[PDB]
Amino acid sequence: STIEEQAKTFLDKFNHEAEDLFYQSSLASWNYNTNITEENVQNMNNAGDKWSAFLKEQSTLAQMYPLQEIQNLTVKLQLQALQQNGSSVLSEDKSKRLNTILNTMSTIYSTGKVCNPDNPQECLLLEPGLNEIMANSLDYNERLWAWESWRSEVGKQLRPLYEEYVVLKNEMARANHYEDYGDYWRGDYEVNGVDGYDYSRGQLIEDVEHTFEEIKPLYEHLHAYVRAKLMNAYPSYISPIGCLPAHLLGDMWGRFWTNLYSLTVPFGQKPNIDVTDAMVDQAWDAQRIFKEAEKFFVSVGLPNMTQGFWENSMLTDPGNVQKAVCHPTAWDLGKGDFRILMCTKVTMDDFLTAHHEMGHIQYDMAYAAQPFLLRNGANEGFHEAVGEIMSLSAATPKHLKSIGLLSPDFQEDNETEINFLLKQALTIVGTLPFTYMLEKWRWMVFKGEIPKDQWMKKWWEMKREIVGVVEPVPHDETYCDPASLFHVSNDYSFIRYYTRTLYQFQFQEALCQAAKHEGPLHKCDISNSTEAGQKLFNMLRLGKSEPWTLALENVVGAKNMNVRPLLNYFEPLFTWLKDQNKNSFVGWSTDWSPYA
Amino acid sequence: TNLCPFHEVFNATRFASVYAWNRKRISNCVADYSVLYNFAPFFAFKCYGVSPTKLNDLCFTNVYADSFVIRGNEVSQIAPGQTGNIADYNYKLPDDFTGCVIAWNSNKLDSKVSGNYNYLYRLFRKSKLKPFERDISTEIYQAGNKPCNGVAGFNCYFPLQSYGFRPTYGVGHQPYRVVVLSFELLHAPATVCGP
Ligand SMILES: *[C@@H]1O[C@H](CO[C@@H]2O[C@@H](C)[C@@H](O)[C@@H](O)[C@@H]2O)[C@@H](O[C@@H]2O[C@H](CO)[C@@H](O)[C@H](O)[C@H]2NC(C)=O)[C@H](O)[C@H]1NC(C)=O
Ligand SMILES: *[C@@H]1O[C@H](CO)[C@@H](O[C@@H]2O[C@H](CO)[C@@H](O)[C@H](O)[C@H]2NC(C)=O)[C@H](O)[C@H]1NC(C)=O
Ligand SMILES: *[C@@H]1O[C@H](CO)[C@@H](O)[C@H](O)[C@H]1NC(C)=O
Ligand SMILES: *[C@@H]1O[C@H](CO)[C@@H](O)[C@H](O)[C@H]1NC(C)=O
Ligand SMILES: *[C@@H]1O[C@H](CO)[C@@H](O)[C@H](O)[C@H]1NC(C)=O
Ligand SMILES: [Zn+2]
Repeated sequence: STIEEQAKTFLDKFNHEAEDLFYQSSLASWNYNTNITEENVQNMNNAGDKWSAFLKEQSTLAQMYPLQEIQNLTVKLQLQALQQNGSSVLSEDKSKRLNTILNTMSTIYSTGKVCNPDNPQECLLLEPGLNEIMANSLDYNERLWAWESWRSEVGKQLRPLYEEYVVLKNEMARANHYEDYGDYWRGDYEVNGVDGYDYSRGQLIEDVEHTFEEIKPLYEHLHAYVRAKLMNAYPSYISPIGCLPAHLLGDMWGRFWTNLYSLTVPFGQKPNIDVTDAMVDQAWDAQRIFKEAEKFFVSVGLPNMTQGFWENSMLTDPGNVQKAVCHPTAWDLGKGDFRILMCTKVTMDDFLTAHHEMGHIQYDMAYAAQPFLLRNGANEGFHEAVGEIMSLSAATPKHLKSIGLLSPDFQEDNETEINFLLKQALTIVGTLPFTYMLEKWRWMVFKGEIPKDQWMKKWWEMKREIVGVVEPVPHDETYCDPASLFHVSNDYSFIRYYTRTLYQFQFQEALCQAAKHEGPLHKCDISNSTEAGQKLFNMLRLGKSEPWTLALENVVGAKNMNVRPLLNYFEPLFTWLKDQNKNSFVGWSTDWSPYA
Repeated sequence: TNLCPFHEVFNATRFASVYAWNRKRISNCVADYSVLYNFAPFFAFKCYGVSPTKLNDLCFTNVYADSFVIRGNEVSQIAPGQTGNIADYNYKLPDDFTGCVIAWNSNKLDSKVSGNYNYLYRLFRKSKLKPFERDISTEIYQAGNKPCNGVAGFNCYFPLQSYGFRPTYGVGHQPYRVVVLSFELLHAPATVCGP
């Protein structure tokens, strides 16, 4: 009886108990999120309690099997996931303190509110009040007030909590034999023991930085064009060579520039292709939308939805008294149960979201035959990248023509194609410097390269330098502006949004290559191409069972994340932006600020 | 004269757990195998060494009807020369199996919202089963090199596990009732026939 076969059998027991316990927790969560009551909350927490207690008990028992003694990589992967799910590494006192801090920062972010200077009785939360100002208001002062009030009132509360959060999370990471908590987070991309597919944690920093350099030309021209347009609308507020003020970017942080489209639209005379009207004309409902999405995946060779999908899913708002959490999510409860929760309205926005979420289900169904512990995307960016490329193909005018929502009358001129790519670039491209710069700051703080008395000093040096964005009001070290974003104060890694963005265009270029698409990559639809469906499926069925480098290769033929397909997607806009910025200053100066 | 009691086997209120499968000896009756064409799904109906079309053309010394419940993915294991948890540890057919295997979906009967833990199966055993062997022991399986003392602990597991059937499981995890008709051919009067 070797210590490998004892671990084979320990995983046997674990899987069978876990699928049963995870199912009860997943279904209790489903009943609350679809029928909000005081009772369903009780069951959701009770089942969640027994699932967490089962895992903590199994992490302790899994740590009794020395990982080094196992030749089998599949077994070693499964035990490793069970052992690193152990934060039974700090003392019970610090473990309790860290959770308390995590709950306090979460409560402040979700319940903190600011009140209007005129009327100390009209107050606003982040969602829905402050976000409404940041996405819709064109008034400089109203945007400035909401931006500063959130940071100076809620952010200052979070500053001492984050300082203790950094300390304890670092103690947790060091005792787990990582350099720091940032090193811990980078472990999601680590690969060991497989020659030619290994990947170190330090390598991720170098590959993020190497790929980001190739993004800078496209970003600097997008930044120049956006600044030039914004300067026309705000002549007294924006310098032609300075950074963009942080409160004029479309949301509370400038994570996305989507809401700048109205002021930056290249050719505002043309429409956006919106088939919402045609869908209502032909009397579509949510059933038709998901039937169409199911048809799309069948056309590439993927299986159709299970019978339980149509029975157990919630594809419309139940309305009336029964409330539900309407955030569109795809559920993989296990034991063959796959569901989509979505309060679908008959809109083009929700029609695309259906293809995105059903893409998640296809990934869930494809690796369903793997062991329970390997039923996930190859890394944190894979699952979201798969969902994004489905809405890419379903949105193209070719697909919209074939399914009868866009008549052959509509001719695609080169100007709607530039309007489309500009709108895409505002979301997809504008977030990349933001995402990179934020996670770089967090990585440096955990590594100890930024002392506490220079946190907000370095945060705004890096905002000006990397993102080309300047704070409208000076902030001392009583602020904590990163913590004013959900992912920072709610303890989530952020680099996943950078890597996923690069994966999705790597996937799409490969799938369009298999689909024999001729023309610009942004016009591609992989519908009716079973080679593309087969090429994607070979990665989907892997889950976590193989290194993400190898799973990436089974689609795109390369072992590492690459930025060239992203530039290929946006090349038509890039040539237009360079043309547009002919008589404009490209780049920015870090010393200009709107507060003189 | 008197019809074989196939209703008693197929229409039983509750089937046996596969680890403790049920055997009913059929003898001295007229066999209207035809009446089996009930439980319409008959998700599987596969015969071996014999063909279903006009099964009434035969005469055997004895018939054994084995009945149990498994889940959908494991129905394929009820076949000669198969492998897996069910075929290795619960119910093994011989290589030259002479008979039929009938299985149908009983999700309406054997599933509960709170989970039906009535039906169990054997998860660990020191060795494989011989054909038509049955192990009903509840002795703690020993995985380590240390003795278990009749109680489960580290490297010591209760050998029998539950399916926990719920009605919303996928088809693969839903419960299926299975009947295995074995046909015995010995040197004896062969007293099981019937037109
Ligand atoms: C330990 O794992 C839990 C649960 O992860 C589950 O088990 C995995 C093996 C895999 O099957 C996952 O898909 C499962 O969800 C982690 O808890 C989750 O935490 C995230 C955010 O931190 C939260 O959104 C989820 O709701 C949690 N899961 C559940 C079921 O509620 C937990 O973070 C892990 N702990 C450590 C220290 O890594
Ligand atoms: C690692 O172990 C797994 C089993 O956990 C091996 O995969 C199995 O290999 C056996 C061969 O004895 C087959 O019967 C199974 O069908 C395989 N799959 C599963 C899920 O068990 C795998 O080959 C082993 N790898 C190495 C390098 O030994
Ligand atoms: C929602 O839950 C309540 C009990 O809290 C129940 O009365 C109601 O029927 C449920 N509705 C649905 C659709 O399940
Ligand atoms: C779709 O689902 C049905 C369900 O009965 C199945 O039979 C069929 O093979 C699936 N695929 C297609 C292309 O219809
Ligand atoms: C579209 O094409 C015409 C010529 O066909 C050209 O003059 C025009 O500049 C093009 N538009 C863009 C945005 O390049
Ligand atoms: Zn998604």
